[PDB]
Parts: sequence; C-alpha cells; structure tokens
Amino acid sequence: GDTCNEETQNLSTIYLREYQSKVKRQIFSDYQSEVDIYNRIRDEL
Amino acid sequence: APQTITELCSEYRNTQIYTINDKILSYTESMAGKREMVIITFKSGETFQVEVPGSQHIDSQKKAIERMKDTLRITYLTETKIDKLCVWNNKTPNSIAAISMKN
Amino acid sequence: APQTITELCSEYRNTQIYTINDKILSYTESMAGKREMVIITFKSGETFQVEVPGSQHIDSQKKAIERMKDTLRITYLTETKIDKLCVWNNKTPNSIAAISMKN
Amino acid sequence: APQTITELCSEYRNTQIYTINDKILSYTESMAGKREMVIITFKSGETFQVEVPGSQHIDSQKKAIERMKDTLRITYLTETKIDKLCVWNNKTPNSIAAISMKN
Amino acid sequence: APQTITELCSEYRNTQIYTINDKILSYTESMAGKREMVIITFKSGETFQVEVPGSQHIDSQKKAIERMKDTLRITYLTETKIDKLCVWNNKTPNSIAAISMKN
Amino acid sequence: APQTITELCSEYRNTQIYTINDKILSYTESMAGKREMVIITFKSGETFQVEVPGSQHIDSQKKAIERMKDTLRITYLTETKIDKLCVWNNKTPNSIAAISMKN
Amino acid sequence: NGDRLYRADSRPPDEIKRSGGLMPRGHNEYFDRGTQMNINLYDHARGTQTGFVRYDDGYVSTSLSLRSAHLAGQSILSGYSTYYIYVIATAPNMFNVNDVLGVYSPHPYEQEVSALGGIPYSQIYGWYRVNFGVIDERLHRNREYRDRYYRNLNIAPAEDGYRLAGFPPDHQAWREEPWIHHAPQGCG
Ligand SMILES: OC[C@H]1O[C@@H](O)[C@H](O)[C@@H](O)[C@H]1O
Ligand SMILES: OC[C@H]1O[C@@H](O)[C@H](O)[C@@H](O)[C@H]1O
Ligand SMILES: OC[C@H]1O[C@@H](O)[C@H](O)[C@@H](O)[C@H]1O
Ligand SMILES: OC[C@H]1O[C@@H](O)[C@H](O)[C@@H](O)[C@H]1O
Ligand SMILES: OC[C@H]1O[C@@H](O)[C@H](O)[C@@H](O)[C@H]1O
Repeated sequence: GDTCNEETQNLSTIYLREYQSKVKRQIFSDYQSEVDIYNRIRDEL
Repeated sequence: APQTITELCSEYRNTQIYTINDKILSYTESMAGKREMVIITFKSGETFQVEVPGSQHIDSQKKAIERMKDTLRITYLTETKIDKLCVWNNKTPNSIAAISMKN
Repeated sequence: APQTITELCSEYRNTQIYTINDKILSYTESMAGKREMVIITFKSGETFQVEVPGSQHIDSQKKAIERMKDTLRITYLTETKIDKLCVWNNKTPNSIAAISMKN
Repeated sequence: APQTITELCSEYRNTQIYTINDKILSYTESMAGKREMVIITFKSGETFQVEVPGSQHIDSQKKAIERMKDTLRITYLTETKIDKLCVWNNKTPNSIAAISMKN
Repeated sequence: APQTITELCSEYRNTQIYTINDKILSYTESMAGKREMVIITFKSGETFQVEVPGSQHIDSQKKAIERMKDTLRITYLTETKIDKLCVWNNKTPNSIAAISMKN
Repeated sequence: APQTITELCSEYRNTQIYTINDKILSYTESMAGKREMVIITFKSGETFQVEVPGSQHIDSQKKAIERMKDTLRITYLTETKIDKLCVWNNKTPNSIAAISMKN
Repeated sequence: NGDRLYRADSRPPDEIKRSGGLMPRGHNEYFDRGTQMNINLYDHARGTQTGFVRYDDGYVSTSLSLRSAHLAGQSILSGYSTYYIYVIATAPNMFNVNDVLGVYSPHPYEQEVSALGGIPYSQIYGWYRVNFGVIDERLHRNREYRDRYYRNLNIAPAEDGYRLAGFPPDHQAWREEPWIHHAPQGCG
C-alpha cells in the first residue's frame, strides 16, 4: 500500500527539515550583524 | 506589563491571534518609494505585512518596526518556526503587531 | 567597576539575581504602541521582560535597552544557555537589568 | 498594500521582474566616495546594484537602502536562493527595488 | 597607520598587551543606569571590561565603544580565540582599547 | 555604474587591485582615541586598514566605513574567502576602498 | 553511551567539507532539497553497498567504538591506501537501529546508530587517517565542530524512531507493540 510508504517518506522528511533548521540556527547566526536602530531612524521615521 | 502574546494582543482594538506554528514560506523585502516594507507568507496561505512607517505610528514604534523586520529576516533564513502572531486585522495584508517563537 | 553580575546587581535597589542555567524556551517581540518590548520565558516557568524605554531611563540606557534585545534574540536562536539574570523585581514580569552566560 | 513582489513591482515605471531562482555568485561592496554601493552577480552573468542614495530617492528610502544592503550580504554568505528580483531597468547595472525568496 | 596591535598599543600611555590565546569563558552585559558595560573573563582568571562612555572618551570613540561590545558578544558566541588585548591598566578591571584575533 | 570591482577601482586615483583569493589571517580592531579602526592581514604578508574617519571622507562615506568594518568582522569570523580588494596605495597600511567575495 | 560515534569512510575531509557533511548515497549537499531522496530506516539497515559502510536510503551508519568502525573499514575499504575514521557527536538526528527495529533488526550484532539525512560537518568532531589499514592515532580536530551546541546532546529516543521505522505495509511489526501505537497512515 503506497500510503504506508509515502507516509513514511513524508514523516522522515519532516523530521529531517526540522533538524536542518536547528543546524541553520547554528551556522547562519554567525552572519547576523546588528543594527544601531537609533542612528538608522535618526534621519526620519 | 503583559506576560504572553495573547495578553498583549487583546489590549488593542482590531487585533487577533493567528496560531501559525510553522516556518515562513516566503519573504519579500521592498525599498521602493512609499512601499518600504516586508511581506511574509505561510504554506497555509496567509500573507502578513510589516507596515510602511506612517502617521499612525508613535515614535517608540518607528524603532520597533526596524527590529521586527530584522527578526523576520533571520527567522526566515534559519527556518525557525513561528508559534503565534498578533495582527491588526483592519489592514490588507494583515499587519504584524507581535510574534512569538518557542523551542 | 564591578567584576561580576552579582557585584553590579547588588549596587541597585529592587534587584535580585536568578540563576537560570538554561536556554530560553520562548521569545516574544512586540511593536505595538507603548508595549514595544521583549518577553522571554524559561522551562521552569519564569518570565522576564526587557521594558519599554521610559522616563525612568537615562540617555545612556537607551542604546543599552536595544543591545539587550539583540542579545536575547541571538541567544534564543542559538539555544545558548543563560547563566544568571539580574532583574528589577518591582516590575511584573521582572525586568532584566543584566545577563551573564558562560560555558 | 501589495501582497506579492509582482504586484508591488507593477506599481512603478521602468521596472521588471526577474525570475532568478539561484544563489548569488559574487558580492562586491564599496566605500569609495560617490560609489558607496553593493553589486551582486549570478552564474548566468546577470548583474544588479543597490544604488548610491541620490536625488531620485525619497527620505523614507534611505533606511531601506541600508536594510537591502544588509539583506544581500547575509543572503550571499548563507548561499540562500533568491526567487525573484523587481528591478528598475533604466539603470546599468539594473537596480533592485525589491527581492523575494522562498523555502 | 599602525601595522599591528603592539605598534598601536605603544602610542598610548598606561597600556599593556595581554596575550590571551584563548576563547572567552564568560560574558556579562549590563543595561543598569551608569553601569552600561560588558565584562568578559578568561579561564586563566583575567577579567576585562569595555568601560561605560564617560568624559574621557572623545566623540569618535562613541561608535567604537558600541562596536567593541558587538565584537565581544559574537566572539563569545562563535567561541573564537582571542590572540592579544591592548588594555588600559589604570582601571579595574583593566579596560580594553584593542583586540587581535588570529587564524 | 561600474559592474565589477576592477571597473570601480579604476575610476579613482592612487588605487590598485589585489587578487587575494583567501581568508583573512588576522583581524585587529581598536577603539583607542584617534585609532578607531580595523587592520586585517593575510598569509601572503599583506596588511590593510579601514581608515579612521577624517577630512578625506565626504559624508556619504561615513555609513559605508561602518559597513565595511561589519563585513570584515563577519568575513574573519566565518573564514569567508575574499576575492579581490581595491585599495588606496598612498596610505600605510593601504586603505580598503572596496571588497569582492566569490561563491 | 559515550558521546562519540565512529564511521570509516573513503571520502576525505575537504570533500566532506564541500558536501556539507557525510551524505547518504546520491545526495550531494546537506541542505539540498531538490535531490529528493528515499529515506527509510528498514531498507537502510538491510542494504549493503560495495566500498561503503551502510549509507543508502537516506541514513548514514556509524559505530559505537573506534574498534568496530575500524573492523568495518578493514572488511569494506581494504583496497584503499588511505581512508578516514570520522568522530561524530551524538544528536537527535541519530537513531539506535536495534532499538527502533527491535527483533526485526537485520544485523543486531553490529549495533549501528544511523543518521537521518547524513551528518552535518559541524557535528563531526574530528577524524583519524588510516594508512594501509593502520590507524594513525593522532586525532585531527575539526575547526568547525560546534562544541557548545553539541556538548550536551544525545541520540534521538527509540520512541521518536518508531513511526519512522519504515517497515513494509504488510509487515507484522505494524500489528504489534510498540510500533502499532505509532504506525503511519496506511501501515497495518
Ligand atoms: O500601530 C499600527 C496600527 O495603528 C492603528 O491605528 C491601525 O488601525 C492599525 O492598522 C495599525 O496600522
Ligand atoms: O532604568 C531602569 C529601572 O529604573 C528604575 O527606577 C525602576 O524602578 C526599575 O523598575 C527599572 O525601570
Ligand atoms: O527610487 C529609486 C528609483 O527612482 C526612479 O525614479 C529612477 O528612475 C530609478 O532608476 C530608481 O533610481
Ligand atoms: O579612551 C579611553 C581611555 O581614556 C584615557 O585617558 C584613560 O586614562 C583610560 O583609562 C581610558 O578610559
Ligand atoms: O575616501 C578615502 C580616500 O580619500 C582620498 O582622498 C585619500 O587619498 C585616500 O588615501 C583615502 O583616504
């Protein structure tokens, strides 16, 4: 029955994409540069 | 002060909580005149915007609008799940007032 | 100058040290008028806020409130454990005065 | 407000949507006087710029030019695929008005 | 104009070069009024501070003080090794004037 | 506008391109008064600086000088490969005018 | 169990760096979504490739000791002059095969722990070079390992693994405990 196997497939992929988000929160955060919001806005709005 | 997003959202008129509990599907960012904004969408179909700064915003919000756009960019890029959104529902697309993330 | 968060925290009325030794469980950010604030919670049920800039804040603290929100957002995303918080306890939720982390 | 980058791009003259669907190949950043700009290119050879702020920019666009430069840097570094670009095509290289990306 | 941190540290009175060659053990950040500072420590026991902006700082240094506190938060979080620190030894804890990282 | 770093570099007097094709070997940052600057070094022995803001800088360059130092800090910390530098060669260390990264 | 896992592999450090880690068969970049891969634990535990320690059907197999991984490598990568044994940290992308598949575990005595989707390079603590079957025991540490993050993490619990076990729709395992209480739709 396809439904068993494509369900298995679909749940394993979900499980994988979610673990890939924990890794991206680790390696992509080294590139995050913080903004001085007060001087950005200090010209208008 | 409020302790949860649901508590903060009901002290405002025209707001509502959307429980999303999913990552952003798409992120759009515009620097075009009068449309300097961010638009995000979810798999489920909802589209939400961070509004262009304007007359209705007090000075303390003009700074928090820029912080929100930074949070949404890195949330999108790392695929972190958004738990709930509090939006003003009198805007099209609806307008983000507050976001929470968990885990 | 102080050499530890406990030294610095003990220089203020209405402060208290909490040892968390855990990662942030949820992060909430608001841009709603007069509640432009960040609220964090931990698994043990404690909730803390970075409060809205107000007349109780001197000018040197205005850019420090913004750095504290940038720190909480990045340590929430990296799941970095917070060691201690120094908080003013005359506010609900308790308001963060200082944070320390170590590994 | 517009809900997609195509709808937003349509509100302006001399614009065009590019379907890229690729990561940035190179990122050039300049601090030389009157060329304070960013240029990005794709393997296809398409080249785009974030313009120098000028007379054609209204005030509200200046903080959005800064944000767009920040978004292109982190998109290059993380090798995130860009979906579409809305550009002004009366400029060489063409300049970005808006960017969208999809997970 | 200087080529290295030791040539730079040479131009100031009351400085010293510390060779650390280790990553930060702890980071404390304070937003308490008149105590808006960052304190870092090392496994070897040394404690350093980035001082609160006072009268001794000229105006060019105001941006530099904020950048240094930014460098120290992200050096801690990436667990990056610090090579040398040029410090003012007339302040307790000693005050960071410059940092060197290598590799 | 210029489409490449070689083309932009050429519009200025006293500039030169250095094909680096490598990561930065060391990063030095100073907030010492009148020495608010960054110095980077590569394996090959070359040393370059981002200059202290001064009279040579027209006011559009000031935000760009801060961006270039944010880019170099990220590039150093993550070991990102730099492709070419455009530098003014009438300064010791030579001053970075523009940077390009590839892949 | 001790927080390190081990895998003998002929793929060298800088290739692993380009792939983003130790990838299963036919997947070339860790974060690539377009190269849609079959991921099935059951089929993975039962398969054999030539010249590769089990890495098909979406998982990459590892061992509990440097010795087992070395034994694996000597049986499987023998012709190679140089292969490597990667030292990998535990984290919840890893599942204990004998625990998830239970009595239906194909090769119980090997005690494999398998990584769903491959092993990201930041999860690799370091590696040993093996030359002519002899382990050079001087560990080279991986500069990009995330020490603080991986420090305290563990294998995923078997519980989390049951609905991903991958038994065929007719397999009696879907009809008995503990899998029955976790069967995906259409299994049973
Ligand atoms: O603070 C921003 C909000 O301001 C209200 O006045 C308006 O009704 C909302 O749609 C939203 O724009
Ligand atoms: O400056 C920040 C602090 O100011 C105090 O006066 C107040 O009692 C605290 O709760 C906190 O707001
Ligand atoms: O607002 C920025 C844009 O302004 C337009 O008027 C101009 O024609 C475009 O090329 C672009 O510079
Ligand atoms: O620029 C900051 C430095 O200023 C000096 O004059 C002072 O003696 C140092 O302790 C340090 O504060
Ligand atoms: O714009 C910055 C540049 O300005 C020029 O006037 C100078 O000759 C260069 O060395 C550099 O300082």
